[PDB]
Amino acid sequence: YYEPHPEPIVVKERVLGLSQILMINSENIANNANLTQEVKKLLTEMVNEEMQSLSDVMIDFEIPLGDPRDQEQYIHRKCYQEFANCYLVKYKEPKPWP
Amino acid sequence: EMQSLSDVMIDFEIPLGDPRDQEQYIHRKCYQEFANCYLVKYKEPKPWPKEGLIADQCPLPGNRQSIWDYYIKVESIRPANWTTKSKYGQARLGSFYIPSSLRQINVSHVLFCSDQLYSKWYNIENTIEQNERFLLNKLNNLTSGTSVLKKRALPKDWSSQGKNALFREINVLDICSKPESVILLNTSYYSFSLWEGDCNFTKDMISPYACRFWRSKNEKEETKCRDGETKRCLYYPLWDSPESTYDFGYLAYQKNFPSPICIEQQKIRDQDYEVYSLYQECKIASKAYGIDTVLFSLKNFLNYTGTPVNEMPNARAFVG
Amino acid sequence: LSQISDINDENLQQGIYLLRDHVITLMEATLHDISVMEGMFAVQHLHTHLNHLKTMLLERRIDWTYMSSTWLQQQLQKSDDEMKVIKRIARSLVYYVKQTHSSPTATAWEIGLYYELVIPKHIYLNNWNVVNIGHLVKSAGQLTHVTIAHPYEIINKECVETIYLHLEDCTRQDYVICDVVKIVQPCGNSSDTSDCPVWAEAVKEPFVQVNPLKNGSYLVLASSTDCQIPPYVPSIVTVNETTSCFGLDFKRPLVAEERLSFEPRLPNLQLRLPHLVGIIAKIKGIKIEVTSSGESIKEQIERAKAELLRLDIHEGDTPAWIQQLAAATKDVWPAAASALQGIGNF
Amino acid sequence: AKLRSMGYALTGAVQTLSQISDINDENLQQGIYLLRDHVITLMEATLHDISVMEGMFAVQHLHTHL
Ligand SMILES: *[C@@H]1O[C@H](CO)[C@@H](O[C@@H]2O[C@H](CO)[C@@H](O[C@@H]3O[C@H](CO[C@H]4O[C@H](CO[C@H]5O[C@H](CO)[C@@H](O)[C@H](O)[C@@H]5O)[C@@H](O)[C@H](O[C@H]5O[C@H](CO)[C@@H](O)[C@H](O)[C@@H]5O[C@H]5O[C@H](CO)[C@@H](O)[C@H](O)[C@@H]5O)[C@@H]4O)[C@@H](O)[C@H](O[C@H]4O[C@H](CO)[C@@H](O)[C@H](O)[C@@H]4O)[C@@H]3O)[C@H](O)[C@H]2NC(C)=O)[C@H](O)[C@H]1NC(C)=O
Ligand SMILES: *[C@@H]1O[C@H](CO)[C@@H](O[C@@H]2O[C@H](CO)[C@@H](O[C@@H]3O[C@H](CO[C@H]4O[C@H](CO)[C@@H](O)[C@H](O)[C@@H]4O)[C@@H](O)[C@H](O[C@H]4O[C@H](CO)[C@@H](O)[C@H](O)[C@@H]4O[C@@H]4O[C@H](CO)[C@@H](O)[C@H](O)[C@H]4NC(C)=O)[C@@H]3O)[C@H](O)[C@H]2NC(C)=O)[C@H](O)[C@H]1NC(C)=O
Ligand SMILES: *[C@@H]1O[C@H](CO)[C@@H](O[C@@H]2O[C@H](CO)[C@@H](O[C@@H]3O[C@H](CO[C@H]4O[C@H](CO)[C@@H](O)[C@H](O[C@H]5O[C@H](CO)[C@@H](O)[C@H](O)[C@@H]5O)[C@@H]4O)[C@@H](O)[C@H](O[C@H]4O[C@H](CO)[C@@H](O)[C@H](O)[C@@H]4O)[C@@H]3O)[C@H](O)[C@H]2NC(C)=O)[C@H](O)[C@H]1NC(C)=O
Ligand SMILES: *[C@@H]1O[C@H](CO)[C@@H](O[C@@H]2O[C@H](CO)[C@@H](O[C@@H]3O[C@H](CO[C@H]4O[C@H](CO)[C@@H](O)[C@H](O)[C@@H]4O)[C@@H](O)[C@H](O)[C@@H]3O)[C@H](O)[C@H]2NC(C)=O)[C@H](O)[C@H]1NC(C)=O
Ligand SMILES: *[C@@H]1O[C@H](CO)[C@@H](O[C@@H]2O[C@H](CO)[C@@H](O[C@@H]3O[C@H](CO)[C@@H](O)[C@H](O)[C@@H]3O)[C@H](O)[C@H]2NC(C)=O)[C@H](O)[C@H]1NC(C)=O
Ligand SMILES: *[C@@H]1O[C@H](CO)[C@@H](O[C@@H]2O[C@H](CO)[C@@H](O[C@@H]3O[C@H](CO)[C@@H](O)[C@H](O)[C@@H]3O)[C@H](O)[C@H]2NC(C)=O)[C@H](O)[C@H]1NC(C)=O
Ligand SMILES: *[C@@H]1O[C@H](CO)[C@@H](O[C@@H]2O[C@H](CO)[C@@H](O)[C@H](O)[C@H]2NC(C)=O)[C@H](O)[C@H]1NC(C)=O
Ligand SMILES: *[C@@H]1O[C@H](CO)[C@@H](O)[C@H](O)[C@H]1NC(C)=O
Ligand SMILES: *[C@@H]1O[C@H](CO)[C@@H](O)[C@H](O)[C@H]1NC(C)=O
Repeated sequence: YYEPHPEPIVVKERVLGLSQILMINSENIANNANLTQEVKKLLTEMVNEEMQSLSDVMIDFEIPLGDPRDQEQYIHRKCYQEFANCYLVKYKEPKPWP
Repeated sequence: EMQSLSDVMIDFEIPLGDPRDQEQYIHRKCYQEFANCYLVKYKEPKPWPKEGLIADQCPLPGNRQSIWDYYIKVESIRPANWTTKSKYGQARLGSFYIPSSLRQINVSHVLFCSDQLYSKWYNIENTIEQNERFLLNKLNNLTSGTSVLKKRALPKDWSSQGKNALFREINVLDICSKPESVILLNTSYYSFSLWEGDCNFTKDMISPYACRFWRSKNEKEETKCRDGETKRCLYYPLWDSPESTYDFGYLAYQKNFPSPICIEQQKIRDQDYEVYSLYQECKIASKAYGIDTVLFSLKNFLNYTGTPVNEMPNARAFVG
Repeated sequence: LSQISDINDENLQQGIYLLRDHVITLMEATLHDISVMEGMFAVQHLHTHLNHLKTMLLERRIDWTYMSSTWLQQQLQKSDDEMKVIKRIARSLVYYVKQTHSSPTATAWEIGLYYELVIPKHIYLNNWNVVNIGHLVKSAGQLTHVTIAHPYEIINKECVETIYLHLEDCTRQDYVICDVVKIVQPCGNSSDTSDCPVWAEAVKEPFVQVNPLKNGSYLVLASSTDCQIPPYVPSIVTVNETTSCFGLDFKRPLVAEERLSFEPRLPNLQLRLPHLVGIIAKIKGIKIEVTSSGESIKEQIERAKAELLRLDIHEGDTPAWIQQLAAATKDVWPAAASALQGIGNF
Repeated sequence: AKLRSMGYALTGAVQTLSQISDINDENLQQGIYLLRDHVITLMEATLHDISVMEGMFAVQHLHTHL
């Protein structure tokens, strides 16, 4: 005799493994939203609250790929997120507003 | 949110009948699409007669008003030999100009979709599920097998036999909030003027603001330049500028102070309108041809002009 | 692998293959909506997003906000409906969380996420669970329950063809996932069917088993008759009016509406058992294998013969032995049985 | 390829009721009984709170619900 089995059945071919790195930075978010120094403090409290809670229940695991610090895409996107619109200007010689 | 849910769930057959065959599915789909959508038919085609509109009841810019879209501003700087007659025809600079798109000679019907002309039965204080039942009953009570409303439903302006069962009557301040509504549906143009000259009212003939006309007439219209008759030249207007005051006519209308108000009627359209209900046509046609067809058919009729009326803002959703 | 596309290579095996280079993602870039919002409205929209990411990761799920669908589908080269199954069964691991900067007005964090995507070979939707019922046999005095050992656990039927599946190494990530699925044939006594083993086991008399089915019928297996139901062979029973059978109430079922069926129809099968199956099952005191579906008369007999011959006559239970010989002889030679039974009671 | 499961529609019969109240009938058995007609629901009607809110405050309240 028989009874229904409503759940699907999947036959495995293989498994693909991926590593994604997520980078968060409040200053980039505060600039686009035209925030004030009072609300910047709220943004900062709010983001730490959520991130810390996640940090507090997850132990570390070794993953057998190379160090991100050696990869171009990691170097290019970290320099951008920190120093994209930062410049240094040098006067021909020092002269102040008169 | 909806797409994310769609992206992890495969389909499953459930062994009941098709919703498309069930009354409650047909009635709640027609409602959610066409509840407050109506079609009005003129006795014969007749457009709004003038291109200039005197309407002092509305407060000028100096909350935002909808009629400010049609407000001619008085500018101090103009080009050389510039006249209103060149640009805004016979309109009085500092009042309102009605475009030729809202004054078409061949327009026979007006199609609108808004809940802002219902008589006192409708209240936003009440519950959605009440306000549904209330409308759903009224539309059943005011109809008989077709989608044509009974003359009782209309206001006394649009029909001799109207008793405001469904619709209220358009008032004097409605022009400020809902311009197109008035310009397309009013049977007669009524003026409201505190301009020195109208109805032969002379400054002597009067038998902070007090007894005074808002805008007095100057000698003539002129410009003057300094060897640069092209871009920047001073302009001298034919009337005064209301920028300083800007509340005069609005405060006058509400009667905070006495003033020489002028009002003149001009008949546009015959009081014999006919009004169809697109919610009642959806229910009736879906019993014969099935909802999938009727829905698609009536959704195209809302896009007859090229802009769909149901996606316009609620107060401005009136089309000829 | 050097590219996600390389996972579809035909001469790969069943294992874990890692993409060689990390995927680097800035949230500012991902969340467009916030970019155009202002003040606290921007702040509250981000809060909702960060609180949802946290909720997914606690359940070991993937939040597909931070990865393009078009990109993944283009690379994997799958259909719209395959992608839905792939995204439902994927699982996440958080392998580090690091605060990179901390001012009173500014912060920055990094998160390491590791994903494992099962790539399907085949998906099976219309499935049934097997339930072995068996058959009772009364042999040389002993009541015995007999069962076939089927080489499948699931029957599948998508359209018209029925298929018999044997699963191995299975888990549950919402759906059932198996490493090994072998397609088999049902049991029979022929070259084109399976040659399955048959188990026997001794049971206590009287035996009664009644299972109420969901559609409103009853499944019955019983050593004795009631309400006209034959004994020893099982059957699916239905009644037109409520009545008491085997000391419980068999109710009339509620009228149903007929829909398109997907019920399997197994092939029929005759099965010859050894003459003394009841004595073989009794002297083991456990469930024991007695034949195969497709065994010869000669092999079947030369199987408990030596065992059975060595249950010989003894000085200490001659009467109890003689009574077994009679019960064994009754169907073969009824005249001899009646004699032996007499010399027993003397 | 276009998947669609018959996992809840496999047996080729169905027992239906005309009212939820009918489930408590004493001479029913242990099985699955479906209510015959679908329940039709508009969210606008269900969520009262949003109706009286304005601007982005209305939008953010719906987001939380969805
Ligand atoms: C609760 O749920 C349970 C299920 O869990 C319900 O019980 C089930 O109820 C069903 C009714 O809906 C029963 O189905 C019916 O079975 C009848 C008997 O079938 C057998 O006999 C057939 C005839 O045999 C004689 O005559 C032929 C010549 O015509 C000779 O060759 C023979 O020698 C006999 O003399 C025979 O055709 C059947 O054979 C098929 O099944 C067996 C296995 O059981 C296979 O070995 C065969 O190969 C064959 O299957 C294949 O081929 C057939 C076509 O030939 C295909 O249909 C199959 O898919 C497969 O490929 C059996 O030996 C049928 O008479 C009866 O037929 C009705 O319906 C058909 C249309 O489908 C009409 O054409 C007929 O006119 C007739 O109306 C029907 O199929 C189930 O048996 C029963 N299940 C169980 C396990 O008991 C229960 O009712 C539910 N209760 C409630 C309250 O809802
Ligand atoms: C679109 O269509 C709508 C109609 O659905 C229309 O709204 C109506 O607008 C008119 C005109 O403003 C309103 O009528 C006026 O009401 C005035 C106030 O009414 C009170 O006072 C009267 C008594 O005076 C009472 O009976 C009444 O119960 C109220 O208490 C009223 O003063 C107006 O009456 C004057 O104007 C008419 C013009 O035809 C005239 O016939 C009268 O004799 C009267 O005298 C005139 O006074 C004016 C100055 O005030 C002067 O210029 C003129 O020379 C006088 N004429 C004479 C002969 O001496 C008038 O009745 C009406 O209430 C509105 N209806 C509703 C339902 O609100 C919109 O205005 C239209 N919109 C557009 C943009 O076209
Ligand atoms: C699976 O299916 C098989 C095949 O059907 C079943 O085994 C057979 O069972 C039947 C019924 O019990 C037996 O029938 C009898 O056959 C003999 C004649 O057998 C001789 O000739 C055969 C010709 O084909 C040959 O196959 C036989 O070979 C076997 O036996 C020899 C000797 O032991 C051995 O050396 C071989 O290796 C083979 O094993 C053999 O030479 C016949 O005399 C019987 O007649 C009686 O019955 C008929 C009909 O009622 C009646 O008219 C007569 O008067 C008489 O009473 C009978 O027909 C058949 O011998 C079996 N075959 C085999 C190969 O064993 C098996 O039971 C099924 N298994 C299960 C688990 O269900
Ligand atoms: C036990 O098995 C019986 C079969 O031997 C079942 O009897 C059948 O039950 C069905 C129930 O749907 C009956 O169908 C009804 O038919 C009558 C009219 O009868 C005539 O038309 C039918 C086809 O509709 C035809 O088969 C008959 O020969 C007649 O010509 C309708 O009024 C009903 O609405 C319904 O359609 C079958 O008639 C009936 N068949 C037989 C051979 O008696 C019985 O239900 C089963 N009992 C239990 C307890 O399950
Ligand atoms: C954060 O604040 C900045 C600074 O005000 C905002 O940028 C400004 O955005 C407005 C509206 O888009 C721009 O005004 C419009 O500009 C166009 C192009 O010149 C013009 O056609 C319109 O008539 C109107 O003037 C404005 O240009 C722009 N800022 C400046 C200084 O020019 C930004 O939108 C804010 N970010 C938010 C709300 O997320
Ligand atoms: C969306 O906008 C509309 C249009 O402004 C809002 O409707 C308005 O609501 C206010 C407050 O409830 C009403 O003002 C009050 O009306 C009562 C009754 O006449 C009166 O007793 C009070 O003194 C006050 O005037 C107002 O009547 C009503 N609109 C109009 C044109 O009359 C609506 O509340 C807004 N929806 C929201 C915030 O969800
Ligand atoms: C409403 O009607 C207009 C005018 O017919 C439609 O405008 C067309 O839209 C399609 C979109 O694929 C374009 O390819 C055409 O070029 C458009 N034509 C013009 C003249 O603009 C519009 O799509 C309709 N909208 C709806 C919602 O039905
Ligand atoms: C309006 O209708 C008239 C009469 O049918 C026709 O001559 C004219 O072309 C139409 N269009 C305009 C813009 O007048
Ligand atoms: C006075 O008003 C009447 C209204 O009929 C008008 O005909 C006449 O031209 C006006 N006269 C002057 C001098 O404004």
